[PDB]
Amino acid sequence: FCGSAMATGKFLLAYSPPGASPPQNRKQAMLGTHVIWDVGLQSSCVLCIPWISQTHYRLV
Amino acid sequence: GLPTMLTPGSNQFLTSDDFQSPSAMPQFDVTPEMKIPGEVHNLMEIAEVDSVVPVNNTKENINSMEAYRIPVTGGDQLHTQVFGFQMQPGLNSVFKRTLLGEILNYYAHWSGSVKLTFVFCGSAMATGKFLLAYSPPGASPPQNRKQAMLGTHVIWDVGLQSSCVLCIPWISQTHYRLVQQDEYTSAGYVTCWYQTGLIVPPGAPPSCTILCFASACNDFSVRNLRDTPFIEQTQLLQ
Amino acid sequence: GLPTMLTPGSNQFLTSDDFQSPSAMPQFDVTPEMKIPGEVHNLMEIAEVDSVVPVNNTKENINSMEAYRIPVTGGDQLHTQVFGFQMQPGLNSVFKRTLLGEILNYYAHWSGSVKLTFVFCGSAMATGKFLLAYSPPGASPPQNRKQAMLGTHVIWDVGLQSSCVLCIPWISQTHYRLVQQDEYTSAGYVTCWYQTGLIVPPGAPPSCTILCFASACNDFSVRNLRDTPFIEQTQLLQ
Amino acid sequence: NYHSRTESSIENFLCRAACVYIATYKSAGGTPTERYASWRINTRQMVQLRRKFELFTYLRFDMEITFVITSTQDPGTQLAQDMPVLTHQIMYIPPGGPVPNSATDFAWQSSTNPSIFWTEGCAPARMSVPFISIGNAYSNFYDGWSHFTQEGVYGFNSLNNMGHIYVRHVNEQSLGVSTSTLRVYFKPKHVRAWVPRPPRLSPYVKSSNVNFKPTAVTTERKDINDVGTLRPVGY
Amino acid sequence: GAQVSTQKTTIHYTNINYYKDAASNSANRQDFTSDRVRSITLGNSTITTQECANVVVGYGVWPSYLQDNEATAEDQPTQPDVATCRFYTLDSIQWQKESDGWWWKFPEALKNMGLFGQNMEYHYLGRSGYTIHVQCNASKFHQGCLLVVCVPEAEMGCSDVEREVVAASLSSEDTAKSFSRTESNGQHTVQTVVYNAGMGVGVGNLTIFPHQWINLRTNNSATIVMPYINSVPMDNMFRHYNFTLMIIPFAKLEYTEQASNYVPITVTVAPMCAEYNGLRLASHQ
Ligand SMILES: CCCCCCCCCCCCC/C=C/[C@H](O)[C@H](N)CO
Repeated sequence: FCGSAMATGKFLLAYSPPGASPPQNRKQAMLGTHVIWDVGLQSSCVLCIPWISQTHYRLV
Repeated sequence: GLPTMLTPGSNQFLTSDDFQSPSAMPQFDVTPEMKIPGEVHNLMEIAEVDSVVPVNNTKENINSMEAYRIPVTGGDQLHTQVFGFQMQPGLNSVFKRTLLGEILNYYAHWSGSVKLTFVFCGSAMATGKFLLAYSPPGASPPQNRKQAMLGTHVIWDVGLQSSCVLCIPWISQTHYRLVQQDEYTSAGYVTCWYQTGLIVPPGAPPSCTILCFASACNDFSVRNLRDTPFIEQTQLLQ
Repeated sequence: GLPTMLTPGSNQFLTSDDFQSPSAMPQFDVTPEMKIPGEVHNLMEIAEVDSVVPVNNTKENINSMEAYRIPVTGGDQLHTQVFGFQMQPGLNSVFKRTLLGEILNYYAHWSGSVKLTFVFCGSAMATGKFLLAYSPPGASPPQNRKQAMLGTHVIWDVGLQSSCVLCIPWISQTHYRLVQQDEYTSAGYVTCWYQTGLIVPPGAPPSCTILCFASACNDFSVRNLRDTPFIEQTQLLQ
Repeated sequence: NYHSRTESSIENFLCRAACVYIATYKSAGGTPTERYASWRINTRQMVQLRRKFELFTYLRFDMEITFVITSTQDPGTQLAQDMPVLTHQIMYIPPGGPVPNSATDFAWQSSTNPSIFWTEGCAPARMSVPFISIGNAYSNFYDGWSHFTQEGVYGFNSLNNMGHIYVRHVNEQSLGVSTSTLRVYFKPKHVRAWVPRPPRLSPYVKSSNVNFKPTAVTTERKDINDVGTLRPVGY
Repeated sequence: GAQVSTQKTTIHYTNINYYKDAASNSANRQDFTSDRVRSITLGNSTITTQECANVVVGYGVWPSYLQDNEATAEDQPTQPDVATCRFYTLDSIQWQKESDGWWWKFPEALKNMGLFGQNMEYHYLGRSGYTIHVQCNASKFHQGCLLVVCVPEAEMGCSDVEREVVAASLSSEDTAKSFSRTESNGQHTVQTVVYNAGMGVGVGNLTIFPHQWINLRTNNSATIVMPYINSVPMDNMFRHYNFTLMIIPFAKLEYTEQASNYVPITVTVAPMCAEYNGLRLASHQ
C-alpha cells in the first residue's frame, strides 16, 4: 500500500477456485479462501494462491 | 422408647436453614454432567469484571446513551473539574446500576478496594495530563487543583497511555462500611483536574470523550444478605 | 430424655415413601417358597416380547380383526406407500395398546431403540422387495420413494426371507423424550415403499397380508411413573 | 487481605427459600374450580426469586419445596359453631398425566403421583426433588422458537415442562364454607451456575417472555461534578 | 458415617445422611482448601490482525470437538475440516456520526455462505465454535470508540407488550438491524432501544459476555474466539440462535472537514470444528 501513514482500512483478497462463476459481491467472495489485510497495521499483505488442480501440471 | 424433650424451635420454618428432608422422586437417576464453559463459583467474580459507570448522569442525559461519555474539551481551562463523586458504591447514583453495585446492593456490608479505570476515546495525536485524586472523608470536597494535590492522586498522560487506572485505597475506621453509607462509615470524594490542558493538532477534532470502568480489586468482601431495593412487583404477574 | 426437634415433614403421609411399621400378625410364619416358572424381575421384560401392532387402524377396520393385517396387493404400483406412521410409541394410535405401549404409558419418559419386525404371510412362490425407511424428524414426511431412499432404510426380499426386522435408531436432541411427545422431543416418520413389485405366479392368489411386530431393543428405559390415561371408573364397582 | 468470601458463594446466595405462588381455594359445593387450585410450575411468577435466577444463563440444582398452608373462615351464615382440624392434600402431576377436573374426582387416588397429606397445626410440609429435566441444565433463557419452521412460542416458554401442583381439601365440610391459601417456597441446593449475565434493569411485566418498557439507566443527580451534600441537611 | 468436620467461627458438627437419595442430603456449604503481524490461517482464507493485539479466547476455553465421553447421538457422520472453516466475510455496515448500533444472530446468519448453509440444511443436529474478527480501517485523525460483545442466548423483548416477536424482525438475512437511540412504536417488531440493549438490561452491563474494544486510537480490529455454549450438547440451528453479536459505539465518531466520511465495518466470522448429526434427506428449503 503506497499511502499516507495515517490511512487505515481492511481489504478481503479471495482466490475463488474455478467452481462456477466469478465473485460479484463480497458475500460471494467470503466463501472462497481469503485474507483480511489491515492497511494501517501492516503494508505489504501477501496472498500465496494455493495449488488446487485436477492435474499435476496445467498448460501455460 | 427414647424420652426426648422438644426444645424451643420445634415446628418452625426458619428460611435460612439447612435440614434434611425425604425425597419425592425416589431412586430417580439424573442426566449426566456436562462441561458448559463459564462455571462461576463465587458471586464476587461478577464484581471483578469492569462495567462502564454512568459518570455524566445528568437529568436529560440519563435517558440518553450520552450519560456514559464524560466531556474533556480542549482549551485553556486549568480550573475546570472533569468529574467528582462521593465514592459510595451502594447509594451513589453513579455506581448503583453498575455490575459492582448490583451484586453489592444484594449484600448489606461492603469491604475492599474499588478500581476505576478511565479510558480515553480520542484522536491518536491528542496529548494531555489529568490528576485524579481520591480525597478521604476529612473535611470538604476538593474545589481547586491545589486542594486535590494533597490527597492521594495519579497524573495520567493521555498521549503516552490510554486507560490509566486508579485503585481507590481502603482507608476506614471500621473493617466494614454499610452499603447504605451514613455520615458515619462513609467514603471520601473522588475528583479529576486538568494538569497541562489537552493539546489537539489542527487535523483532529478538539473535543474528546473519556469513559469510566469500575470493578472491585481482588480484596473485596460482602457480609450480609438483603432484598434489593431496585426491583418490585404489584400482583402475581401472569 | 433425648431432646429431639420435630422437623417439617412430621405427621405426613407421602405415598412414595419407605418407612418401617409394626406388624399386625406377630410371629406369623409363612407358607414356604415354591418355584413357579416365569418369575419376572423387571417390568421391561414384558416390553421385550413382540406384540402385533394394529397398522391398518382405519375407522371401520379397528372394530374388526382386519386392523392388524396390512395390504400388499400384487401389480405394477411402484408409487403406493404400504404404510406410514410417526414413531411416537406413546400417543400414536398404531402403538398405544400394544404391549410396548401399555408398559410405556405407565411411565412418563421413554429412551431406547424400538424394533419393528414385519412378517410376510403369503404363498411360498411369491417374491418382492420393500424399502422400509425411518426418516428422522427433519422437515416433511417422505411422499415418493426417492424422498425415502435418503433416510436410513432396509431393502427386504420377501421371497428370500420372511420377517425382515428394522431396529429404528435412537437419534434425539435429549437423552429422554416424553411419552406425550410434543413438536419438541418428537420422533421421525417411518414408511415402506415397493422396490420391485410383488411377483405372484398364476397358481397363487395375487393379494398377500403383512403384519407388524413391535418390541423395544435391549437398550430401553423409563424415567417417571404416572396414572394410565386409558382405564377409568365412576363409582365403587360392586 | 484476610477478608475472604463465604456468604458470597453460589450456595448461600441461592440457598434461601423464596415464595413462588399464592393460591386460594374454598371448601364448598358449587363452582368446582374454587374447590381446588392448580399451578403450572414456573419460577417466573414472583419477582423476588426471578431476579436471583436471571443472573446466570444455565443452572442445575436440587430443590426443597415447602408449603405454609393457612386457612380462614368465610363470612355469612350457617357457620361451623365447632370445627375439627381440616387436612390438605398436595399432589404433583408429571408432564403428560391425567389431571382432576374437580374435587372428589376419580383421579385423586395418586398411585404413581407423589401426593402428600398435611394436617393443620403442624410443621409445614417438606419434600426434596432432584435435578429433573430432559436437558443437562435448567436453561433460564432460550433464544429460539419451538418449531423448525420458526413458528410457535418464542423464549423460555418451551423447556419449562415441569407439570403442575394441584392442591385440594379432603374434608366434605357439611356445614360451613372456608377458604385456604397455599404458599409454595423453593429453596434450591447443590446449585451450579453457568454463564453469568447482567441483572434486569427494567421492571418485569410478563411471565411468558422478556417484554419490557424502555427505562432510564440510573437516577438523575444535579451536575457532572455533584458531590451531593457538603454539610448536613440542617440550617 | 459418623463424620466430623469444622464450622465457620474444638467446635465441630456430626451430621449423618438418613436417606437413600443423593438429593435428600443437606446443602454442603463448606470448602476444603515491513513489520511483523500474526496471520491466522484457518481453512483457506487468512487474516492479518496485529503483533501487539490481544485475542480473547471465549469463556477461557478453546473451541474443541464433542468427544465420545459426552455424546448422546446414535450414529455420527463426518465433519469437514477444510470445507467449512473459511473466514467468511459478511456485508459491510457503514459507520456514520449518529449511528446507533448493529446486531447479528450467527447460526441463522451464515445460511447462504459456503457449505455451512449446505450442511446444516440437511443434518438435524449441529455444533460449531466461532472465531469472529471485526475490523475497521483506522487513521490518526478519526477519533471514536466501539464495543463488540457476543452475548449468548440474547432473548429480545417485543416492542408492544402482550405480543410475541416475528422471525422477520428478530433476525435479518444479510443485514444488521439498527438499534434506535429512541423507542420503536411497532406492533410486532423488537424493542430496539439502545440504552437497554434489547434484553432489558443496562447497556453498560454488557461486559460480562466475552467483549473487546475497537477504540480507534489504539486498536484497528478485534477478534473474539467464542466457544459453543448450550445446555443440550446438540440442537438444530434453524430454531435456535447460539449467541448474538452486538456492535454498539459508546463514543461517536468525529472527523474533521477535510477527512474521509465513509468509514466501513466488516465482520469476518469462521466456524471452528463444525460437527453434524442426524442426516435426513430433507433439503429444508
Ligand atoms: C411435592 C409435590 C410437588 C413436586 C413438584 C415437582 C418439583 C418442582 C419442579 C422443579 C422446578 C425446576 C426449577 C425451574 C425449572 C425451569 O427451568 C424454570 N421454571 C425456568 O423457567
